Order: sequence, then structure tokens, then C-alpha cells
Amino acid sequence: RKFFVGGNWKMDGRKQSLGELIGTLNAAKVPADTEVVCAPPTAYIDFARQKLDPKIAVAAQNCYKVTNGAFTGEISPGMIKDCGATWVVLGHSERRHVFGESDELIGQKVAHALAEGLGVIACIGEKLDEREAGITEKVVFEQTKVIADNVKDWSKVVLAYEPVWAIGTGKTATPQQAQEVHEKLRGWLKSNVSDAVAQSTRIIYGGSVTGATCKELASQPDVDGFLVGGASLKPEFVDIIN
Amino acid sequence: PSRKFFVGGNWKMDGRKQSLGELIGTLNAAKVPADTEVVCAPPTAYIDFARQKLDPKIAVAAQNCYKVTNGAFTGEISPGMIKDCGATWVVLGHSERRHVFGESDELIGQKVAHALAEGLGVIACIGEKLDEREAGITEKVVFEQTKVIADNVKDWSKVVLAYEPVWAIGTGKTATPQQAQEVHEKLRGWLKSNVSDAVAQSTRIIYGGSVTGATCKELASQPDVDGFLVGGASLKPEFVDIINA
Repeated sequence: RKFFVGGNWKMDGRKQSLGELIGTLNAAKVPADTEVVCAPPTAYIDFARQKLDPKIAVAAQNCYKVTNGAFTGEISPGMIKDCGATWVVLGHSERRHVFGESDELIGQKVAHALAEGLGVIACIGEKLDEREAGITEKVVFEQTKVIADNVKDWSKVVLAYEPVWAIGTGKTATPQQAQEVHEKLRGWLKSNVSDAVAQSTRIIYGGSVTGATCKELASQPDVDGFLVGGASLKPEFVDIIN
Repeated sequence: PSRKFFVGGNWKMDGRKQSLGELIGTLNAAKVPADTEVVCAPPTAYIDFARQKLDPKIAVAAQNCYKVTNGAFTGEISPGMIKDCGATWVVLGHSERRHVFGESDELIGQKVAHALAEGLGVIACIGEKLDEREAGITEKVVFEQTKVIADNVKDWSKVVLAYEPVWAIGTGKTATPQQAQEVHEKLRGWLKSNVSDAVAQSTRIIYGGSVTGATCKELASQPDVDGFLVGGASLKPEFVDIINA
């Protein structure tokens, strides 16, 4: 499986700050066995695609489902494609847990984005209370199932496990924990979909990853990459890529 | 002095470079009169593209924004971002935001204050729904909406008010030019009563009801109508005719 690194550029964006990042990425080495995706704020997808080296892909942070009037609402897959992005991030923790996007809405979005010919980074994760309460497997699995129900071809899908307790709470993950949760994901895919799908499908980690903690996580047999939050905005993002 | 005629195009669409670029091309090629202030509000995804094709004379607006932010960057575009992308206006309180996405009067006020703080112009939308109008409360509803905006405005220099007769949009009710003038006249009066004579005389109040190439000139002739917030016609060639009303 090709190693997969995504950068979730959640920020109060500017052409100057974004430009600097891009210049840095453009000058950076992308290892040959690696696929890199950057997701700017929506206003900057076009700008980013224009400045970024084609070696690096662009993702939208979100999209809407089949549109129903209401254009002031979210960017459509058509727009995302039009602006030259080839991926979308869906079910990201912030959308799930701050903005209240439903499991069903996410599944609908995945289906729509895929139909419109985008790649999908589909995000799942348990909350802390859930972690402690021994319902992590049940929670991620149900989340995955709804995403899975909306995927015909997995070739353009990447799963991102984001244990929420790894944003905004006081607890930390380890290469061990990542493997456990990650290993289980593949098993669900193997029984539920296919062994071929389970083998080829990248499962990336989205807990808070830093240049400090990236290498051990990468070494795990079932961690195929990262969905990076704050670190994506830093020079250490390059270290993460490598 | 006379209020400068103001025309905004509310480009609510599933946007494309090709269609948008063509529309901008048409505007660039048109003889936009010096005496008309023209503003185009594309989808967010196209907040930097238009400003890269449209004529400098033409001004770009965001369709919405957020108030003070905290985390949650995936949320609405900020005023800083809008400015950064070269837009100098934002449309706030648009009926679609109020009546479909449920934006509160309070939220709109916070947005107005923040947008102005950050150096943007504001197109502030007000208007009454059909039940409100039937119940005889048109003035009450629009005055209250206007009060909320007003409470968040210090300098009116960079504000334009747009009256949207929500009651006559998608309902089967038709607003007559006479009806539009009545609402516009009342709103100016509120400004006079509640802010200043100078503000009342100087503030553009633009019409956000259905306007077309065939109807623009009669509407523009109304004494208290300072221009338009153009919806669907703004995506069409007759948008130039409207500009020239």
C-alpha cells in the first residue's frame, strides 16, 4: 500500500502564509512510495492548486450532498473538481462533533463525492468516554459501515481513524494503540467487503501527530499514513511526509 | 448629494470557471457606467477567481461570513479571508440565510459588527415573510431587523440596505413597483427617526425583489429605490441592462 499523508490546513487562511507553506512543500522531497494531499480552506482551493506542484494533490475540507437549491450552502463536488481538487475530506472530527453532521449525512456525502468522481478521505473516531467505556470497536465499526454502504469502489477511498480524545482532551496515543484500532479496521473490511479491499485500503491516523511521534506510528504494519492537523501548518509537516 | 445607484449581483450558483468567467467577460466588455456602483457576489470557492478576471471598477462581495472565530476553521469564511481574497463587501442577512439556514437576528448583528471592524463594506438584507405581511406586521418586522443591524453600525458610509420582499419570492405573490417604494420609503424614515437625517438621505436602500430587464427601469424610477440586489437575473445577459437601469 502507498503511504498516504494528508494535510488538514484548518486556519484563518491568507495568501501569504499559505504561499509560504506551498513554497516549502514544493521544494520538499516526496518519497516515491508516498502520496501527498493538502486540504486548504475553501476560499483557497483554487489558489493552492495553482501554486502547488502537481506532485501534490488538493482536497476540499468538506462538501455538500446532492444539492437542493440552497447554493449559499456548502461547496459542491462539481466546484471542488472545477477548482482542481481531486479529494474531499468527509466526517472529520470537527464536522461530526462541533457542527453536528450526522452519520447518515456523511454517508450521503461520500456517495455523492464518489459519484462526482472525487477521491474521499473518510473519517471515523471514538470519543474518550466511549474509549474508556469499551465501546470503541462498536463505535468505529458502525461509523465505518455507513461509509462502506456508500462505497462501490474503494480505490479512491482512504479511511482515517481520528480518535477524538486525541484532539481537545488530555490524552495521548502510541504506535501500539494506533495498530490495535487500525488492525481492527482492516478486519472489518476483510469480512464485510473483501480481503482484496482490506489489503489495498489505506488506513491513516488522525490523532495529534507531531514530528516527534510520527516515525513509530508509520512503522506499524496497518498504519498507512496520517491525516495531520496543526502540524500540517508547520515545517515538521515535511518530516511527517518522510 | 444624490445617492449613487448601486447594483449587486447575487451569484448563487453551482459555480464554474467557464460560466463565471464568461459572465465576468461580459461585464468587463460592457460599458458599466461611472455612475453605477457594481458589486458581484460569487460562491466562496470563487471569491478570488472573479476578482482576478472582473474589471477593477467592479467590486467583489462574499455571500456570507462569520463573526469572531474560535477554532472550527472549517466553518464560514472569515472577513480577513474575504479581504485577503480581494473582496471589499459581504452580503449579510440574506433571506436564504435567515429563512432556510436559520440565522438569527442576533447572529446577523454580530456578523455586521465584525465585518465592519475588519474593514469590509456590508450589504445588509431585511424583509418580511408572507405570513408577516398578511398579519399586518411588515413595518414591525423590517424595522426590528433594521434596528439590529443599526445597533451594530457606527459608520453608515460602508453600509447598504437591501429590502427583500420574501413574501413575494417563490410564493405566488407579486410585488408592484408601488409596493416596493412604500417599503423603501418607510425604511428611510426609520433611518431618519432612529439614526440621523444625514444617514437617511445618504444610505442606499436597494431592492432585492424580482427584477428583470423589462422591469428594472420602472423600479429604478422609484424615489426611494437606490438600486438592486439581483438574484437569478444576475446570471444572465440582462444583468447588464439592470446595471444600466
